[PDB]
Amino acid sequence: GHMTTVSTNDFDQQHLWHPYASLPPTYPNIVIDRAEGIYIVTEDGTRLIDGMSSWWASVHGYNHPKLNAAMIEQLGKMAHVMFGGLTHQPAIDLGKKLLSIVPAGLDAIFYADSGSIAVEVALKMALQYQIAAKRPSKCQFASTHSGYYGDTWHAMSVCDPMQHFVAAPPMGFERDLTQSEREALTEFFVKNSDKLAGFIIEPIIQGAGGMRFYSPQYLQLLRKLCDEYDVLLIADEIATGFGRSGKLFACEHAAISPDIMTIGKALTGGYMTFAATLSTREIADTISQSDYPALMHGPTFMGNPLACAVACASIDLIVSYDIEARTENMQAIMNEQLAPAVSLEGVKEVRCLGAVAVIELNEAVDMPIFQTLLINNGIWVRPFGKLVYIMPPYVITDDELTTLCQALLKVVSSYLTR
Amino acid sequence: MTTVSTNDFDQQHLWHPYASLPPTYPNIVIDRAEGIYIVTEDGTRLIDGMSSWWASVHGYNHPKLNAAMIEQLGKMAHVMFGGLTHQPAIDLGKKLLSIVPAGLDAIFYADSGSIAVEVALKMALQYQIAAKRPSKCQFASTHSGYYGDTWHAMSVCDKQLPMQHFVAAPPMGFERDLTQSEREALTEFFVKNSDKLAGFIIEPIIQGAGGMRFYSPQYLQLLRKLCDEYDVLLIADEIATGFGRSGKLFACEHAAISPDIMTIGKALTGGYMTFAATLSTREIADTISQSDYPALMHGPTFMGNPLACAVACASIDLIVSYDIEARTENMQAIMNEQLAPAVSLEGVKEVRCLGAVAVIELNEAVDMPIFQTLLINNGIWVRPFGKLVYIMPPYVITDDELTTLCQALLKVVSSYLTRK
Ligand SMILES: *Cc1c(COP(=O)(O)O)cnc(C)c1O
Ligand SMILES: *Cc1c(COP(=O)(O)O)cnc(C)c1O
Repeated sequence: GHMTTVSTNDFDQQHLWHPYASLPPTYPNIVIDRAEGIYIVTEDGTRLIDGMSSWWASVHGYNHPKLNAAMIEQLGKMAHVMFGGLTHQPAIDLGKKLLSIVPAGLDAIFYADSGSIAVEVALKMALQYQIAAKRPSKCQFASTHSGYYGDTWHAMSVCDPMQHFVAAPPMGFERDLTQSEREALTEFFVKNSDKLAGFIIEPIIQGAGGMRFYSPQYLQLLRKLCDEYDVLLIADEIATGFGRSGKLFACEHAAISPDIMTIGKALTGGYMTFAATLSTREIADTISQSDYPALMHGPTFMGNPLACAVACASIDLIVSYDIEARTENMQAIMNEQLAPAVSLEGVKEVRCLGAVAVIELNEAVDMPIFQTLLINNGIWVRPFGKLVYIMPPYVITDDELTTLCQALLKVVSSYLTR
Repeated sequence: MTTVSTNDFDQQHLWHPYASLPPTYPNIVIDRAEGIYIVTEDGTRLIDGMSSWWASVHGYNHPKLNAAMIEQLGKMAHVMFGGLTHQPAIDLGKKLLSIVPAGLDAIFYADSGSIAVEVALKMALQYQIAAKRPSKCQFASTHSGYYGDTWHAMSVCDKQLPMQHFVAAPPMGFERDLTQSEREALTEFFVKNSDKLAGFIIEPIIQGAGGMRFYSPQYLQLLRKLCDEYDVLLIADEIATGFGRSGKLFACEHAAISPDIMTIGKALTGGYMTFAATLSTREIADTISQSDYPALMHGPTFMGNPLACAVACASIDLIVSYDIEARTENMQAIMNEQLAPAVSLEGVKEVRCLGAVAVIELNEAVDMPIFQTLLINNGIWVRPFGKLVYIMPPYVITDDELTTLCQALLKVVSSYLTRK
């Protein structure tokens, strides 16, 4: 029985763009002062459980002592040094850690400033590879109809220049493919493979594209087709990587390895922008031994040592958790607590996988109404379209997670009153 | 005799910028940095003449940058910018609007310079669509520019990569007057093409990665007038020039013009971390915002990162505390005096200095393996490209440090040319 009204920072409101709002926005942004654990804290002292982990990334929560200490240790040596002609121990130590954990066969690492740049580099690698392999007709990309891979211009092109699309994979993590579905994908490759440098996909969970979960069988078939038809499989694990689907990398659900993989977000525990593009040795060698041996990208802050150092700490934490058990427990609690939402007339369905839960509504969320329910219930959630979803941090306790899910179910129920 | 540290894991597994894997020459392992120096794993200090690619303008391990980082870490390294804001974003924004060219009023924080450029181009396209000039859907630049390595930025850099429009590289020389023929050609380009152009993008005064070229403020003044008269947005990429590099805080100041859109980065954070911003006029922000597509269609996950904002506040406060014009005029004077004798060397074409940039342009491309073997023993780190041996030292460098750097550089260049 409440509505909470936040106070507008006039400077923000007039002068600063934010990702999904006009300038000025119709409704002001909430000023956050600090954060700790699973909580963000408003300028007035109100603590809110961040159910979003700051868009998938803050998987250890906020103000983590180990992450902070790792950042500070590196700071005392150097925040940054250029990577042209120079290297450093954080880059080396991170690289060794990554090669020890990522899907087998990935052997070369291109550090990037952001996920979208990692994707741009993945696409460039694939193009240069095919040119080096003397298959210059293989100059386009394919994806499924429901994907998302970043907001830079090349990434935009395979998000739902011209590219090629197949059906969105069928919804349902436990659903078996049909013969018709298998044949259609196969037919797509028979028809188009000579034009395709690569097929790019988010493995298992398609995020910004609709929070869709699909079968590992789809990925298994895709891997086999890419093998037989000489198309590189590019797995965008920027959102899924480091545990989110219930395995360390979502590719593991299918027990496949991609030719190229992008990672980011949870890589640094959400502390700072950073990403990487990994490839096989075959790709790195083929390019490197070609007429164009240099990979034609190089961000100014490539390899940033501070990002590398926090990433080492973040990976060590993930490995320490028993990430499969942790996320299995998260899934079980979110499913139990949120399943009763289906009782509500304006709810379509509820679906949980690993450390992701989605309450899909029948109609688009009216954001101000929903949010004016947020503060009074002690939580922060950011819907998109018809989706009210959470991606909580792996450090969340059972009691904290229960509090978050009970609060969310109260918010959704109260919202569906208006 | 110096033995530097190298690393077999790096050599086999880590890509470096625009490099093969493995590279033909190994990377030097850096352990730490302090002041103007980088320090190898074996303890060898090298003056970094590059400021880590234009950005480390206060040097390394600066106590005020470090303090800003530590202070923000105690509060939060990061929080999402969707529906939320924070004081570092606000305070940085206020600082920026106080110093940037007049008319810039709206700020889009970005993860990197390349993304800032991508966002600038998108703003310009959305603006023309909102203004009901949807034919204005292409971009122009000069030959010899550089604006980042992402796919849209690549297209304005000198079927699947989109076509754009180019004019001649501006004439070399900061003090050079334009000719009537040069004025007419540029004008003719606008008469011909302006109905197709959403914007004209350029690095003001100094064109960096494209050739370390200096050109006249008269050129930028003419371009601003043409863009005004022909309804083409002027996009000034100040990612490298911003915060003092050309001898003014922003290189646009040489021409006493303001762009419609400006990108900044690099020195913005004192080179501590990747971060950038795209600024526009109110007219652009409003016109989009009041259109059928009111939302600017970009949003990196780490947009507005508070840690980056907090170190950028500290970096700007430092720049404002310097007399940036006097500091860079003194740097120019020293670099010119110390490096001018290079022109007497067979295989040097010319030497040019402007503000805190010095370029020794050679007749032939630098043979990098040879060049590398002279660095360590002379106590400096410089990274040539093409035919160019250039430095962009930090604003904190002392007269004696800068003298040491330039005398060492002249010794390296001289020994390189006779070996080549
Ligand atoms: C977030 C995301 C990206 C983009 O990373 P940014 O850091 O926003 O540039 C790319 N791909 C996927 C799957 C992501 O979730
Ligand atoms: C460095 C630079 C960029 C690119 O910034 P990144 O951080 O490498 O993406 C864009 N424009 C200019 C003028 C620059 O110097």
